[PDB]
Amino acid sequence: NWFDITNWLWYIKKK
Amino acid sequence: EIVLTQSPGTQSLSPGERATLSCRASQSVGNNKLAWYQQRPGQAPRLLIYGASSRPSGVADRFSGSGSGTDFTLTISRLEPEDFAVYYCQQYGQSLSTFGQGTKVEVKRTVAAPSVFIFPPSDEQLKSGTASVVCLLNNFYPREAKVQWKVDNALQSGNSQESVTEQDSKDSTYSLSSTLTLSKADYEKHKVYACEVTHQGLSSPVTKSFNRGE
Amino acid sequence: QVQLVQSGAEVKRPGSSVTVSCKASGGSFSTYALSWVRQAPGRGLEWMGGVIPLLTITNYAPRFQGRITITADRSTSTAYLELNSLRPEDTAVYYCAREGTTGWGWLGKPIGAFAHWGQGTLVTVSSASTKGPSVFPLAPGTAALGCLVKDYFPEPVTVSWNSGALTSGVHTFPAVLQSSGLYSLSSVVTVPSSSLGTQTYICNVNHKPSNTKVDKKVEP
Ligand SMILES: O=P(O)(O)OC[C@H](O)CO
Ligand SMILES: O=P(O)(O)OC[C@H](O)CO
Ligand SMILES: [NH3+]C1CCCCC1
Ligand SMILES: [NH3+]C1CCCCC1
Ligand SMILES: [NH3+]C1CCCCC1
Repeated sequence: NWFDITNWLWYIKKK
Repeated sequence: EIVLTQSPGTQSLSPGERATLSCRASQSVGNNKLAWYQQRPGQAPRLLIYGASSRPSGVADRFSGSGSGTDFTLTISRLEPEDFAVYYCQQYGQSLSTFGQGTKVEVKRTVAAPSVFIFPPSDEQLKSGTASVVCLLNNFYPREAKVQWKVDNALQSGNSQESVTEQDSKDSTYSLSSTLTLSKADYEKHKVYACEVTHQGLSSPVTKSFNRGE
Repeated sequence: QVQLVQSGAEVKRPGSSVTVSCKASGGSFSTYALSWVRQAPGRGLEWMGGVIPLLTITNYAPRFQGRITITADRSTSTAYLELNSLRPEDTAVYYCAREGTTGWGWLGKPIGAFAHWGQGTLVTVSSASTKGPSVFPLAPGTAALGCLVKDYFPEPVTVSWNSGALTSGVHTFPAVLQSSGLYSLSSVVTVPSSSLGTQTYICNVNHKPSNTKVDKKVEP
């Protein structure tokens, strides 16, 4: 889901 | 593609009443990725609910979302005057996002028959070579109304256009205007111009008419 | 706070291409999803597609795949919608919309749903040229009177009565699109019959694109 991509971007900026 | 169905497309409700709006999906919506938006005429949509039940800060808590899978509901606990508006559901559980067709929540009030008025073309317009005949249906409820034009008792087709106001913010009625357009030459071929109106508030059709040149 | 500001209304010829722009301020431009949504006159919302600027990844609705391009310019925080081969059915208000975020501020976890909307851009697909309206009287218990604002292009016109002093009982109708491709609009008001002799009613019509500014006295 394209809609999920920015959630992962957000997550990998955290860690 | 997930098809979202919002039925009915209109709900007539009283101020202070509870509203429940349904959104049904043709297949399960992944991760409850279902949102609700409000839209008032002339404004951009506004997000009310996301993720089926989450409410952004600033959104009134009289709006609540519930449901899962294919069955979703927007509940408005108590309708305020500003809550009469159009509501859309939206799914974003697939890369192809889709909207429901929208449900208009409008103000229920007592039945009001249209007051009907007919206007011949102005002398000023006739000088230009065209004739516009206007029929006004004023301050009626509910919204469903019909106008037919008759010219020397001949039913007209294809030479009229109409439009309808938004629900009046004060008295919750609608008005409708219909315009019959003819060339001057064709207008002058006929005598009786009539508009015939039907509405729930009328037991029989109302006709307003004039004789050209009287 | 996130703010989306779109380019202004535009008239486009059938077959042409339109570019609509959406300039963002606040929040993060590159790491949140920006979509385009349109609304044809009197119809519902339709999602067209979106872009994630950092990754230059687009996502188009199948019914627009091959006819649209969405791009993002990080240097100006501006997103663009191109729609090609325009037809009358493409006449619509086009909105840009950015997904919301959770928590305080505007740099939190994205929510996918569209929290932030531009003001919309009206795209009118038409072969018509700018034209000012004629303003004709609708000559008058209760009496009704009004003005017929006929044959103008493009939208909009505005109407007031008695320079804004008269608003009670006024109904100004949505414009209709005539077979000529020009618009027509009617505005009416109901007043006491007795007032017809002892009170003047004037409709104030404004069509900015043609600089038509008419104050029409309406009498029996
Ligand atoms: O793309 P970012 O994360 O560098 O942020 C862009 C600014 O928000 C400009 O709107
Ligand atoms: O508009 P898109 O998504 O098809 O992108 C165009 C490509 O980047 C050009 O190769
Ligand atoms: N370093 C960060 C840059 C943007 C994407 C997430 C990671
Ligand atoms: N019933 C819907 C019709 C089109 C959009 C508004 C509501
Ligand atoms: N400013 C440009 C962005 C999209 C392509 C054409 C215009």
